[PDB]
Amino acid sequence: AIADSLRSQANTLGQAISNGNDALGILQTADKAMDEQLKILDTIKTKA
Amino acid sequence: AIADSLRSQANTLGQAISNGNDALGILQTADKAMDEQLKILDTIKTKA
Repeated sequence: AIADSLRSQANTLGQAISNGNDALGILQTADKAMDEQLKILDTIKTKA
Repeated sequence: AIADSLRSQANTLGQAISNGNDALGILQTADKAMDEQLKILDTIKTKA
């Protein structure tokens, strides 16, 4: 029983790592996207 | 955040330099144009 609980928990954590990596990918994409908007706003202010 | 604020300030100042140079050109043009009016007025007084 203990070994089965530990196996279930180990599999759950091995999947949680992948969930975390997916969240990392999404957030990195979002930030690297925001970078260009920052540069564009800088350009707008310079033109003004 | 600070890096972007300072980049915005650097770009704004770099454009302000060009605005100042344009103002300098305009004022120099106006003054060197007034010079001939001064000489003409001198000539008019001499003829009177």
